Order: sequence, then structure tokens, then C-alpha cells
Amino acid sequence: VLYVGSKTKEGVVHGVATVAEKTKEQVTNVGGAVVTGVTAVAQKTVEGAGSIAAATGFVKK
Amino acid sequence: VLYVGSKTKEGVVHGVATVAEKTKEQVTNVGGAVVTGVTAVAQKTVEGAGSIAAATGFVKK
Amino acid sequence: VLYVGSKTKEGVVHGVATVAEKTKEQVTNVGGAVVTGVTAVAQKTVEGAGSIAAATGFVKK
Amino acid sequence: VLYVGSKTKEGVVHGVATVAEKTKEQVTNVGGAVVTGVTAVAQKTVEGAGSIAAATGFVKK
Amino acid sequence: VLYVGSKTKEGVVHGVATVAEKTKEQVTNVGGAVVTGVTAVAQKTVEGAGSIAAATGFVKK
Amino acid sequence: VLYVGSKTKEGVVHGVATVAEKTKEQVTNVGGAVVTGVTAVAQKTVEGAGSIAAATGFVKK
Ligand SMILES: Cc1cc2nc(/C=C/c3ccc(O)c(Br)c3)sc2cc1N(C)CCOCCF
Ligand SMILES: Cc1cc2nc(/C=C/c3ccc(O)c(Br)c3)sc2cc1N(C)CCOCCF
Repeated sequence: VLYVGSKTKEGVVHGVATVAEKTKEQVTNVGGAVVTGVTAVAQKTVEGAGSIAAATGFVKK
Repeated sequence: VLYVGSKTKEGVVHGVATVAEKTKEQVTNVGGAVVTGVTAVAQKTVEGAGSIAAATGFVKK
Repeated sequence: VLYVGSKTKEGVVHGVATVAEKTKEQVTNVGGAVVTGVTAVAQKTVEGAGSIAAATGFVKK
Repeated sequence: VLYVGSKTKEGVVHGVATVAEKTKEQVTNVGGAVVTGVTAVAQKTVEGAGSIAAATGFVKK
Repeated sequence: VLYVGSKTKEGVVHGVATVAEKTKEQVTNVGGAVVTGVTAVAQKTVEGAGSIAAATGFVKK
Repeated sequence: VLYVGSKTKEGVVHGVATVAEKTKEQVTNVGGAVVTGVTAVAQKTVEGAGSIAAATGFVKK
């Protein structure tokens, strides 16, 4: 019934330096799911599912 | 019934420096889902699902 | 019943520097979904689903 | 007496991403020399001295 | 009397990502030389002295 | 009398990622030389002295 927060950080990404030197990147997808190259991502979810890099193949019935 | 927040950060990305030197990038998708190259992303969701880089193959019935 | 927020940040991206030197980028999609190259994105959602880079293959019935 | 150069690079800076988040920067100089904050600099000198960030105090006689 | 160079690199800086989060930077110089914060610098010198970040106090006589 | 160089690199810096989180940096110089914070520097010198980060106190006579 009383929250007192100072300099609070929830779901934060800071101070990031990345270098990527690639000569050839290739992705070949046939019918499925592919998630590649996710960087510097942050989030906060209240009463819900929280996903960042989720690959689901498929949903058959 | 009483929140007192000072300098609060929820779902934040800051201070990011990225370099990408690629000679050839190629994506070939046939019927599925592909998510590539997601950087410096932030969000906040209240009573809902929160997804950033989600690839779902398909939904068959 | 009483919120007192000072310098609050929710779903924020700041201070970002990116360089991309590519010689050839190619995407070939046949019937599916492709999401490539998402950077410096931020949002906030209240009572709803929040998606940033979501590729869904298809919805069959 | 014969040079054949292809894709030659001399004194080159490329593909650089920098971020600087400072709250207070202060310089106080009394009688001398100060060089601060030099980034992404390139040069080429033929028959001459080549200096980038040189601070000389003074020259007395 | 015959040079054949292909994809030659002399004095080159590439693919660099830097982040600097400082709260307070302060320089106080009284009579001397100060060189601070030199990044991503490249050069080439032929028949000459080559200096990047040189601080000389002073030259008395 | 015959040089044949392919993909030659002399004095090169590449693929560098640095992060510096400092709360307080302070330099106090009285009469001398100070060189601080040199990163990602490259050079090539022919018939000459090559110095990167040189601090000389002073030259008295
Ligand atoms: C959207 C929202 C956001 C939100 N953020 C808060 C405090 C963060 C904090 C509080 C205290 C602290 O000390 C610190 Br640090 C941080 S309360 C709050 C309430 C709400 N709503 C109105 C919910 C309505 O639901 C919609 C129905 F579907
Ligand atoms: C400036 C210069 C630069 C230079 N760079 C060369 C080859 C690099 C290389 C050669 C062969 C290789 O296989 C490779 Br890898 C790399 S020759 C050359 C000659 C000269 N001059 C004209 C000298 C004139 O002097 C001025 C008098 F003060």
C-alpha cells in the first residue's frame, strides 16, 4: 500500500557495444520458423506472457 | 494506494553502439516465418502478451 | 489512488548509434512471412497484445 | 617505376559507431594546452610531419 | 621497380563500436599539456615523424 | 625489385568493441604532460619516428 522506489531499473539493457564482421550469412527456411540476430532488447509485462526470441515450428490440427 | 517513484526505468534500452560489416546476406523463405536482425527494442505491456521477435511457422486446421 | 512519478521512463530507447556496411542483401519470400532489419523501436500497450517484430507464416482453415 | 594497386587503403577509418552519455564535462586551462575528444580522424602526409592530437605546453625563450 | 598490391591496408581502423557512460569528467591544466579521449584514429606518414596523441610539457630555454 | 602482395595489412586495428562506465574521472596537471584514454589507433611511418601516446614532462635548458 506504499512503494517508495528511487533509481529503480526493471528490464533494462544499457552500455552495450557489439561488432559483427561476417563475410556471408545465409538462411534457408522451408516450412518452419527461424529467429536469428536479436540484440539489445528489453521489456516488461504485467499479467501476460513475455517472449523475446521464440520460434515455433507450426501448429497442426 | 501510494507509489512514489523517482528516476524509474521500465523496459528501457540505452547506450548502445553496434557495427555490422557483412559482404552478403541472403534469406530464402518458402512457406514459413523468418525474423532476422532485431536490435535496440524496448516495450512495456499491461494485461497483454508481450513479444519482440517471434516467428510462428503457420497455423493449420 | 496516488502516483507521484518524476523522470519516469517506460518503453524507451535512447542513445543508439549503428553502422551497417553490406555489399548485397537479398530476400526471397514465397508464400510465407519475413521481418528483417528492425532497430530503435519502443512502445507501450495497456490492455492489449504488444508485438514488435512478429512473422506469422499463415493461418489455414 | 610501376605500381599497380587495386582496392588500396592508406590512412582510413570506417565502420565506427560511438555513444557518449556524460552528465557534466568541464575543462579548465590556465596557460597550457589541452586536446580532448578526438574521434574518427584519418590523414596521409608525404614529406612532412603528421600529428593528430598534439598538445604542446608552450615554447619559452 | 614493380609493386602489385591488391586489397592492401596501411594504417587503417575499421569495425569499432565504443560506449562511454560517464557522470562527471573534469580536466584542470595549469601550465602543462593534456591529451585525453582519442579514439578511432589512423594515419600514414612518408619521410616525416608521425605522432597521434603526444603531450609535451613545455620547451624552456 | 618485385613485390606481389595480396590482402596485406600493416598497422591495422579492426573488430573492436569497448565499454567504459565511469562515475567520476578527474585529471589535475600542474606543469607536466598527461595522456589518458587512447583507443583504436593505427599508423604507419616510413623514415620517421612513430609515436602513439607519448607524454614528455618538459625540456629544460
Ligand atoms: C498502466 C499502469 C501502469 C502502472 N505503473 C505503475 C508503477 C510503477 C512504479 C510504482 C512505484 C514505484 O516505486 C516504482 Br520504482 C514504479 S502503477 C500502474 C498502473 C497502471 N494501470 C492504470 C493499470 C490499468 O490496467 C488496465 C486494465 F487493463
Ligand atoms: C608515398 C609512397 C607510397 C608508396 N606505397 C607503396 C606500396 C605499398 C605496397 C606495395 C606492394 C605491395 O605488395 C603491398 Br601489399 C603494398 S610504394 C610507395 C611509394 C611512395 N612514394 C612515391 C615515395 C615518394 O617519396 C617522397 C619523397 F619524400
